[PDB]
Amino acid sequence: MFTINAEVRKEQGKGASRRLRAANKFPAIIYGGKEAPLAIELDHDKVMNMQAKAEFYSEVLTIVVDGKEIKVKAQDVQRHPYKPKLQHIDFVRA
Amino acid sequence: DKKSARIRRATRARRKLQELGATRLVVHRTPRHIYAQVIAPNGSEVLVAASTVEKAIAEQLKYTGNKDAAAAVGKAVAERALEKGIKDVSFDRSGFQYHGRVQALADAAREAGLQF
Amino acid sequence: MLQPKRTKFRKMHKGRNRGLAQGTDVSFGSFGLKAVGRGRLTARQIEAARRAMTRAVKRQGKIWIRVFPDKPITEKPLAVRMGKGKGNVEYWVALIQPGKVLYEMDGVPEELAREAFKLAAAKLPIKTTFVTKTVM
Amino acid sequence: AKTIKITQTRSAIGRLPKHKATLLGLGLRRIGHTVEREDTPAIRGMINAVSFMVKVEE
Amino acid sequence: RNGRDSEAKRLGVKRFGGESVLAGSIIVRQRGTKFHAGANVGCGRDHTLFAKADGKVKFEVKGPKNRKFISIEAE
RNA sequence: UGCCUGGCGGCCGUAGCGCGGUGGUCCCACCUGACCCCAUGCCGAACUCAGAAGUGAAACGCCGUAGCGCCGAUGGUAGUGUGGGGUCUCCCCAUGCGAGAGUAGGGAACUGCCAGGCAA
RNA sequence: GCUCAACGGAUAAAAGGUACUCCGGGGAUAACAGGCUGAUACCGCCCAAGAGUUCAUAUCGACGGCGGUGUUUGGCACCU
RNA sequence: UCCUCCUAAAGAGUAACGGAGGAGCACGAAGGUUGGCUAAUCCUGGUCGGACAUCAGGAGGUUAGUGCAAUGGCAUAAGCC
RNA sequence: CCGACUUACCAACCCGAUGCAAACUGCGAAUACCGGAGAAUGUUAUCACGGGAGACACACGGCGGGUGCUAACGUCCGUCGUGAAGAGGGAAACAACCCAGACCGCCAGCUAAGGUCCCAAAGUCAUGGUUAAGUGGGAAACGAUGUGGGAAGGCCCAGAC
Ligand SMILES: [Mg+2]
Ligand SMILES: [Mg+2]
Ligand SMILES: [Mg+2]
Ligand SMILES: [Mg+2]
Ligand SMILES: [Mg+2]
Ligand SMILES: [Mg+2]
Ligand SMILES: [Mg+2]
Ligand SMILES: [Mg+2]
Ligand SMILES: [Mg+2]
Ligand SMILES: [Mg+2]
Ligand SMILES: [Mg+2]
Ligand SMILES: [Mg+2]
Ligand SMILES: [Mg+2]
Ligand SMILES: [Mg+2]
Ligand SMILES: [Mg+2]
Ligand SMILES: [Mg+2]
Ligand SMILES: [Mg+2]
Ligand SMILES: [Mg+2]
Ligand SMILES: [Mg+2]
Ligand SMILES: [Mg+2]
Ligand SMILES: [Mg+2]
Ligand SMILES: [Mg+2]
Ligand SMILES: [Mg+2]
Ligand SMILES: [Mg+2]
Ligand SMILES: [Mg+2]
Ligand SMILES: [Mg+2]
Ligand SMILES: [Mg+2]
Ligand SMILES: [Mg+2]
Ligand SMILES: [Mg+2]
Ligand SMILES: [Mg+2]
Ligand SMILES: [Mg+2]
Ligand SMILES: [Mg+2]
Ligand SMILES: [Mg+2]
Ligand SMILES: [Mg+2]
Ligand SMILES: [Mg+2]
Ligand SMILES: [Mg+2]
Ligand SMILES: [Mg+2]
Ligand SMILES: [Mg+2]
Ligand SMILES: [Mg+2]
Ligand SMILES: [Mg+2]
Ligand SMILES: [Mg+2]
Ligand SMILES: [Mg+2]
Ligand SMILES: [Mg+2]
Ligand SMILES: [Mg+2]
Ligand SMILES: [Mg+2]
Repeated sequence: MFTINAEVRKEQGKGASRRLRAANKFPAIIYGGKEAPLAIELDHDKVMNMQAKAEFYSEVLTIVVDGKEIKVKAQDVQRHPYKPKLQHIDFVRA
Repeated sequence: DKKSARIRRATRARRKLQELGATRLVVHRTPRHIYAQVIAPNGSEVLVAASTVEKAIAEQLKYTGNKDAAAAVGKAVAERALEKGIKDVSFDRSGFQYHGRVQALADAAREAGLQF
Repeated sequence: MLQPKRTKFRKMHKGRNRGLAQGTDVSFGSFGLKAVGRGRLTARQIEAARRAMTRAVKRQGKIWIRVFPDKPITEKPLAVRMGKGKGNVEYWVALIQPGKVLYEMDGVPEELAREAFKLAAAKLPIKTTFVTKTVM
Repeated sequence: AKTIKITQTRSAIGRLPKHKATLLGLGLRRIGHTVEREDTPAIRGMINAVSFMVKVEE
Repeated sequence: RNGRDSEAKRLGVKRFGGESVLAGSIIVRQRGTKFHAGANVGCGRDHTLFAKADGKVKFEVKGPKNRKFISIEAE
């Protein structure tokens, strides 16, 4: 049931990335395979709960972005240095 | 190694020669077949090249691995280089001690008209 | 007290403490005491926060010290006018940035380690927090 | 070619030397001094340099 | 005990890339051999690279050791 | 025109090592011998000369393998020019610039002038 | 031919006392007092091993931490 | 007084009784050129011989050396004969 | 003597993992600076030569640092602004802070910073929340069913606290 809701970003970079991270929405990206790396934007509260379970980093996930399902594996994650939250996650399209 | 030790001995005279912008006569020696060729200042292409490996030279020799064979090369290069108009060249030993076949190649080239 | 055995130079600059730390993840043990507030820990404080940490979780367990001073701090004697040179090195501090795991513990219950890091946090100046080793 | 309008909205007193020099390069003298310059990336870079004190209108 | 220092030697790269120089003009005033003598550029006893011809400076990165070189295209 | 080999380069680790296989018609290296040219601060090791029975072990070249070296995005983060703000020994906001490391992956080079051998 | 090394070298050649002192200046610069600061000083608080027959907090308080005051010793020379 | 590094904020310069160290020479060769050569340290073996003399090979790779302090540089060697 | 095994211990070098550096660099910005080209703009703002000088006690604020105690309206530099040599409005008053550069006059208007209940010119304005402390209107570690918002989870009239 590891199905995360995501979106498609339209803005990026230091200014545009922190701007939405201040709204419970931390960015991410889906790369790997043959496609172009997709700028995935997703909610924080839901994902913050999913990563509590250790199966999150082992089981193949499912990202429903704009209807299109993408099955991935959480590759790299950036936690906030001292606060219990996230900043960005690398999803290898597996 | 015997081969790589020779290349570092050549580097001194190779690098000094291209800044000057000279047309060097690169002579390669081997226990058999003493080679020789004239290379343009651009360091890329040769203009005149003659050695004993050519059938035009080997068929007029007793053995392509000695002085009289080396004297046959220098004359051939210096006579076909005086055909292309390359007169004033430089002599690059290629790390070889200027004493035997490398000396005989120059002596045959100096008398022909190849200026160096 | 943790002190460097013969560094290259005796005295060194003050230096600013800007930025965020790097040793952020719990690596050796499973529980940590991440430093939230920026500051500087002397060799006395690190040593004091260890005794009253290696007392709560008895002879059992293993404690890692992810910090090491390696920064000499000068102190001029009393009644000495300014100038005349750099003072004398008295103690060694460790520049602590936010997100720097100070200690790591392993071989004990989580609730025990939760209470052990409460005894050590009261011996350190910087505000700390309790973090858990995460799966990647 | 078409032109653009630039109007200074703030003073140039407590500004860096390269900020007073830009207003000299645009022609702006005092606040409210309206000026008209050509619309080129040479000028567009000048408006973008002192954008905190100029109010451009296309 | 301290309180001693030298007089700054004013080192560094005088003429930069694309800058038209004259014969004899100093391109680089250096200590060791950070930059090397490329084409139409000599090297003094002070390891000072000067321009042996009119033209423009052209920094390069030739060689099997990626060492810096300075050439001169006659311009 | 193609596979081979040697020389002089361009570019210079995507181009270098490790392991394995492999080449001798030519070429290359090893190799045989040394009155003589020349030679070792002893010695034909090297340098040099006169030649060439034998060999492809060594050396070098080539093909495979990624066990390493190495190269390396997108995204994010660190930093930061300018203008503002704050709980102003440190940060934040607006705009512009944007690393290093790490990850997907790439990867055991590419190419030019000449001169020979070779199937044609 | 010069440690003319006070090394752009005042003479070739030169040390001290002044509470018997004097003149011209300076709060450009000290002593006393004020101001800024608060290392030290004094006071309080925090964690708490341990002491107290038993028992951390009746009473003390190790190892360390955080502030206040502007009485000490000082720092600074802003005022005279 | 002069030289090297930092301070010094990626051109140059940049202060303090700030932090670290040297010089007041040496050489007729340690200079010029030509030819050639390239290390330190370990490992294995070996008469006296030993942690460390000389010798042989391997590993390693410029961690060596550079008349002298430091920094930059160096095998195309500026290092060695 | 040779010399094997063993040890409540410490540990060289390599290997994997983890931090630190003004005097460390297999990497590496932003700016700044040097040169070329191009347009607009500026009373040539540029350089050289000559006449006259003054000045060589600087101060504070920002940023980047040395020193001190990341103390000082401290001390010393880099760079910028301001004062110095600049009034005016605001910061209660307050050279150096924010805004802004006074040729003169006017019982005219629009705005900057900052403000709009009265002292004292302008909102006792509008919508939606927060705070019980006179917080706002001096301050820390630490302490507390103070109280508001958000997400998640445990148990629950097969009866929980
Ligand atoms: Mg920003
Ligand atoms: Mg301002
Ligand atoms: Mg000095
Ligand atoms: Mg210096
Ligand atoms: Mg073989
Ligand atoms: Mg990026
Ligand atoms: Mg500060
Ligand atoms: Mg990168
Ligand atoms: Mg004198
Ligand atoms: Mg003097
Ligand atoms: Mg008298
Ligand atoms: Mg008097
Ligand atoms: Mg006093
Ligand atoms: Mg007791
Ligand atoms: Mg008092
Ligand atoms: Mg006092
Ligand atoms: Mg005074
Ligand atoms: Mg003063
Ligand atoms: Mg007074
Ligand atoms: Mg002087
Ligand atoms: Mg500089
Ligand atoms: Mg010498
Ligand atoms: Mg030589
Ligand atoms: Mg032995
Ligand atoms: Mg031995
Ligand atoms: Mg020499
Ligand atoms: Mg790397
Ligand atoms: Mg600079
Ligand atoms: Mg320019
Ligand atoms: Mg121009
Ligand atoms: Mg003076
Ligand atoms: Mg002065
Ligand atoms: Mg400062
Ligand atoms: Mg001051
Ligand atoms: Mg000053
Ligand atoms: Mg004023
Ligand atoms: Mg005023
Ligand atoms: Mg006030
Ligand atoms: Mg007033
Ligand atoms: Mg005016
Ligand atoms: Mg109005
Ligand atoms: Mg307003
Ligand atoms: Mg009113
Ligand atoms: Mg109202
Ligand atoms: Mg109050």
